[PDB]
Amino acid sequence: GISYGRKKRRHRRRAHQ
RNA sequence: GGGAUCUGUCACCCCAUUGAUCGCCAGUGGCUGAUCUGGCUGGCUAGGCGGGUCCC
Repeated sequence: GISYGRKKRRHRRRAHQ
């Protein structure tokens, strides 16, 4: 029906770790 | 071999596409599926692997 996430269109951000 | 730190690599969450590009649909809303940037002053005693350093 509806996704749990509010938007969930961008993620991944830890290249520098 | 273990622990800590850094880097690289592999995933997740939130916000911005009235930030840019591609694809589908449509008169402008939705979809991250890919890449980049900003917020790590955000969550790594939240995870795995490799290398360097230090310690044992």
